[PDB]
Amino acid sequence: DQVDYMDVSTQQVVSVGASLIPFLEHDDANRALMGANMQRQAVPTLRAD
Amino acid sequence: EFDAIKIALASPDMIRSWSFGEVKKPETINYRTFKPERDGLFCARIFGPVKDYECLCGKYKRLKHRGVICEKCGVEVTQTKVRRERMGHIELASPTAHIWFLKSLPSRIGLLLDMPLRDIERVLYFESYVVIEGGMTNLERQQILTEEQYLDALEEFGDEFDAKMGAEAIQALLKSMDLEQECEQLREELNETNSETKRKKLTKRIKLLEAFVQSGNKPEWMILTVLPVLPPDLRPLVPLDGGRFATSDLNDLYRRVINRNNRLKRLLDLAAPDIIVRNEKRMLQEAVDALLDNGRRGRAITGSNKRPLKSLADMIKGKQGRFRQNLLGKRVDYSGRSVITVGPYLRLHQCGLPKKMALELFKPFIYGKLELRGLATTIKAAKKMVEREEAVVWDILDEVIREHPVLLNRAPTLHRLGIQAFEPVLIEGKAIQLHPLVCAAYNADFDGDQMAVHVPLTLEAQLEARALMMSTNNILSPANGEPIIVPSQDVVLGLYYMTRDCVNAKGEGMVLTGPKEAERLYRSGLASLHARVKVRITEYEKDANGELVAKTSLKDTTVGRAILWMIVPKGLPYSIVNQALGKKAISKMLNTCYRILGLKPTVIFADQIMYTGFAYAARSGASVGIDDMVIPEKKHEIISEAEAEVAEIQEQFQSGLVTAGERYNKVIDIWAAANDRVSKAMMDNLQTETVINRDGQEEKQVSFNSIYMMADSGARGSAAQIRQLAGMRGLMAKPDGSIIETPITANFREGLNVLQYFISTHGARKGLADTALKTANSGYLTRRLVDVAQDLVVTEDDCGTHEGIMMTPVIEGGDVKEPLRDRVLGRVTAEDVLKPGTADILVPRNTLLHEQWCDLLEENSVDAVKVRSVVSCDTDFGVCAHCYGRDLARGHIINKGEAIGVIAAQSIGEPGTQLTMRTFHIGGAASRAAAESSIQVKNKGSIKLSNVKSVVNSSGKLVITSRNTELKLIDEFGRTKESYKVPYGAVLAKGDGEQVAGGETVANWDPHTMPVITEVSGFVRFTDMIDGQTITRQTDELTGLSSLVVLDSAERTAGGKDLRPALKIVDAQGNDVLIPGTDMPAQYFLPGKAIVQLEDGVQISSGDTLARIPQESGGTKDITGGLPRVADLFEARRPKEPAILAEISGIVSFGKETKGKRRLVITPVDGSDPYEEMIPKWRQLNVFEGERVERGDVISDGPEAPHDILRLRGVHAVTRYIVNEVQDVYRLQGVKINDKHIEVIVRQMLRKATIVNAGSSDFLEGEQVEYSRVKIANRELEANGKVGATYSRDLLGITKASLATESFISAASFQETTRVLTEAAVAGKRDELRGLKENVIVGRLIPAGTGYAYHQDRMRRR
RNA sequence: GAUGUGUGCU
DNA sequence: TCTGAATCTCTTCCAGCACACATCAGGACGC
DNA sequence: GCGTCCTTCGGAAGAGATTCAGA
Ligand SMILES: [Mg+2]
Ligand SMILES: [Zn+2]
Ligand SMILES: [Zn+2]
Repeated sequence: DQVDYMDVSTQQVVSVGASLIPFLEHDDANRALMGANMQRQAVPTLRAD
Repeated sequence: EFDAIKIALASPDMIRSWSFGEVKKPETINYRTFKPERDGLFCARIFGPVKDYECLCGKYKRLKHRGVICEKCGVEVTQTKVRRERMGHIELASPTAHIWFLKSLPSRIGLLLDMPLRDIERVLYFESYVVIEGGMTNLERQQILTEEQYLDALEEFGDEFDAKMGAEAIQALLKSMDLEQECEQLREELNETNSETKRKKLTKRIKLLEAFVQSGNKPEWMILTVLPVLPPDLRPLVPLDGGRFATSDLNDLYRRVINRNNRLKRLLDLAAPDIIVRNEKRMLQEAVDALLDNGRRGRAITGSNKRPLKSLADMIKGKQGRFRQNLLGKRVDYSGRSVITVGPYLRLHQCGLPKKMALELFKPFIYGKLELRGLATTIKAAKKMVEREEAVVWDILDEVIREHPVLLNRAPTLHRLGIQAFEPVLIEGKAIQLHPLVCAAYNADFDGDQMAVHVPLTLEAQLEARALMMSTNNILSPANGEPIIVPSQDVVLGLYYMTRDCVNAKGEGMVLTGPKEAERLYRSGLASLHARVKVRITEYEKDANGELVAKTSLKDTTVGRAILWMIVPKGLPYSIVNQALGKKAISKMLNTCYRILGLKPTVIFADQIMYTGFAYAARSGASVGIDDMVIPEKKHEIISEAEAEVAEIQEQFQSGLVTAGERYNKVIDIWAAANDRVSKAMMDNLQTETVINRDGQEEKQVSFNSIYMMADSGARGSAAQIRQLAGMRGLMAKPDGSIIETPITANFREGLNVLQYFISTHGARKGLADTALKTANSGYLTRRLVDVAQDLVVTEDDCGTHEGIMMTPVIEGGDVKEPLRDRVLGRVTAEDVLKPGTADILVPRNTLLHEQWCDLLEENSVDAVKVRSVVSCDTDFGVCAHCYGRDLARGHIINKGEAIGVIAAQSIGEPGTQLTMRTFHIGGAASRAAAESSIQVKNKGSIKLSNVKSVVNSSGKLVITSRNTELKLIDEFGRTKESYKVPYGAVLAKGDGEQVAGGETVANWDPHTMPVITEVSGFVRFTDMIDGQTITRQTDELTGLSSLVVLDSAERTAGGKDLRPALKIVDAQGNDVLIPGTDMPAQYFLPGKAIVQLEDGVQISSGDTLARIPQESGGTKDITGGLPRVADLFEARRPKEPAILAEISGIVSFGKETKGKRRLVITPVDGSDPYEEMIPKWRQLNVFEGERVERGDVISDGPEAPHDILRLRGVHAVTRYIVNEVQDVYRLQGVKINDKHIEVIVRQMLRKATIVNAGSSDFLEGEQVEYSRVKIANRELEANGKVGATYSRDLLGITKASLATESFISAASFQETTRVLTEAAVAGKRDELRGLKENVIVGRLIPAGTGYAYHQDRMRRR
């Protein structure tokens, strides 16, 4: 009864880069940071998959 | 060539002698056909020819006209590289003050003319006058006149007396001053005066005067008359794309100076008005100051877009100057750089160079052999052949790369194992394959890091790489004798899966005829690797004088251990593989192999271990799944218990039982206990959860779970990281160091909330910020440790001393952290140690005691060996081999000529850096203790309480009222086996000297809320505490009870600052009770933030709590929070509240009362008694009116400053204190460092010795001169009948002890280049090039290793 | 050559 | 009211190697 | 186009200058 608001979705705390990591709730947040940065660093391959 | 570097002030005549011309136009290259101007900053006539052996005008063009001077433009034809060797000068129209000798503190001009810096600064910048030659008036020789006072003195004293402003007046003051007469007048005044501040100021000015008069310097040389200019090739103008030119800063500053000088020169000829010419002189002064040291004045001038251009000092000082960027470390040819891969097929002396990189590194070597074999006739043909990469070039490369070791260096070269030499093995690729064993030494994984290749060129360099820097000769860490090429994280997993047993197999009851049979059965698939069979194994032993005698037996082993036995070299017992090998087990195996057999069998054993670990880790498929992280079935019950406890804690706190600084501590403690209980539950559910039949019924065994396998084997993981996977994650730590109030109750096998992840991010960002933002202040520590101990090398073999420090096992709160063996291994003893068969010697005096002697000492159970230390050595300029000990990288005594001061500094300085760059491997876990509250004695024995002042309890027991007490457990034999530090106000369930059963509590207390318990009984009066002024009080009117919290120095009023709240214990009749045995009333002070639950005038007993003091000790206790302490110990910072020690022994009594602070008089029984000490009212005194004290005994309590210890308890006490403190700090993190390095650093901290009396020597009264020189002079004088000079050792921090050395080059290259060079120029110091940094800067062989013999030959040659 | 930004491994 | 103690103010220090990109370099006014 | 020219803001420590107070 005391509540008066609620978060829209579970994705609203993370950014657009850290929200592309599957199973983010199981990684250590240092590994989440490194995964986000490395995912930003990827070069497009010959055939997209 | 040369043997010294002398620095001094530059006279104007000498500056003109340096100059080859006079720059007098502010014009660089004319932005045209690239030729210099007439007499600008670039000039062929002044500095040198632009083109090589070509005249500027176009008259002389070849070497056939060398040496002649042209006539059309007057430029001599010579080599064009003389443009960086011929300086110029600028004839300043007016004198200008040197900013280095004005605004560097203390100002040389300021304490040479005895004027304050403000007055001379206003005089120089034309804002006031100074009275030179006052004459027959009321004006002194240094008086400051403003404009109005100057006009008044002109109108009413318009005689020949003159008073000038600007640098001309200061130069007149300096030139008109006599130095010897002033020095003798100052000596007279110093002998007359008695105040210490005046004495110090006068002796500082006397020292400046003596430095000026002894050297060839003159006072008037600190005011510039001619300003030299840098040679043009050292300030080049590189043409960019187009007609523009590069933005040079020195050229801009020179142009500004020349513009101002020419404008002043023009105004001096046209008789400009006085204000204009004075303003122009001020502008010239500002321009020269900006040229010399920009930014030391008010505003640094900027070139473009608001950035200060660098002056002649900004490019000589700092991290980006000619000292730390181009002299102490340079860029090198024959070097390369690429990423690294594993290539585990290699050997310990091999690496993989890419085939296209070794061709470019060894290119001149290929040229030489191509010309030798005749395939080319010139260098260009061979160059083109190598460029084309023909089929014959690769064979030449193979021939030249055969036994030419290269140096592989990783980017942070923390310790000396970061540079190692490998024999290259050419590979096809672009990545440098690196042997998996040296990855621990390099601290190099294979996740994208690069290593640099360096090619030793000369024969001496190749042999230094093969005999010293070779990776084969680097199997022991130089910090501690533990091996450094240890199998890690895959070889240990292979050797742990191999050497293991489960109770079943393909064949278990079979009995084999040898290890070959076991390997044949495993490979043929007829027996599992974890069987329990009986193999017949022939192990050798060298118990004789080097003879291997075989002993064949039949041992109960496994198949895996029998297979592994085929690689163990002959000479080692079988009881090293007949167990479950982890990482420590095989590290010990390699260590004992090296200590028994030697180096070559150890290296071959390491290679074979790596091969058979990789093979049998591949053959196992030791994967990791999601079902391997078995969640315990009782975690949430432990969660519920702890949350109920926290709810009760909240209900107690809100009622008012505890404050908000104690709720934090208790909730952290209860959640840390719950986390440990959950971790224990999951570990018990993991380690033993393997119910397997014995071929009959069910049986228990150690689990084969993959997570538990790689956690127990020590491969990669621990209890923390594995706990966070299947137990609970726990509670995090903020970047500031504070622990998070709320814990995370989920692991990384279930999910995390949208909020628990947010909580974890605090610790996760703390871990990543800590590295990148606080490894700077740990690289700084090792830099200023290296720069203070760089010049310490082993220069002798034995000084012949019986002195040395005492070594005992360190038991300071638990079990034996380091036994005597670890603290005494490989160090030469100082006296014949006596076993408890006393009056008989056990070891001789000067024996380097190795592992056999350590075993002998432990057999007889010795508790104290007096060992020789570095700090107590008697050598001069270095240490002897016996006073240092073992090399710790090889199993022998330290060789003469070894740079031990750099090895010590690196060894101390890079566990901190490495472990602060690895704080995020635990994520962001709190890693704090559980705040143990009671003492549970595990062993059996009696108790001995040291330095205890205890009284009785209301129940009759003992309560401790002493600060530095220690509860030590002594067994039935008489040796100490356990020790504990009990705190103030802790009750005792048992006493001293009584035998305690093993496993019961003795001392109980509260981990927080230290009490102020009394020792007598009576009523208590609230003395000097009134509401609002010194106490914050709140009263519950329902109960009528008051709970006042005395404020700290922060919120206390300034008027009530002298009010001291305390509790006077009084009896019924208003009389002051007495402390038993003394006559002082029981007055007990209360510090800030203290709460008292008692009312005013309540009867009490003996030994009860009157007030409570919260502790608020909250920290993550990593190596990041915990290493400003090492910096404080090494810099010798005095603590906030020093413990008052006794300066002189004797009877202690009090004299006069309340001189603001209490007075204490110590009177000896025989000698003089002149000593009185001012004790502040802050701390009580542990001594009374009728006791006996010795020097070093503590009058008060608190942290000991490491200067009183030095000056009272001696050198051994202070070095032992520093060693113990640093060792405790490092050992808290698991760091293992031998104490030789800390002793070396302490010795380097102990090199200054203030003279007490001159004696027959030539030293002064209170001069601070090097201790080595004092010892040499005293030993030389005591040879004759003369009496030596008495001194007093000084302790300086690692910064001051490096900045106050005798060589100004090392001090200038370390820190404060301007301040060091200013003092060196004033004093006229002369460097002797004696250390290692000096010879590195100069460009010679260091007098440390292979250059030590050459330097000895050169020194004894002259 | 110096700045400014981004990045990699410690 | 002279001289240690305390406070105020100025100064110097803040890890290592490497890679990529762009921008600057007098720009205002006379000619 | 050629061409001569004239902001503030961290933070611990140490030294050296004032400034206090206290006998
Ligand atoms: Mg790495
Ligand atoms: Zn010429
Ligand atoms: Zn010695």
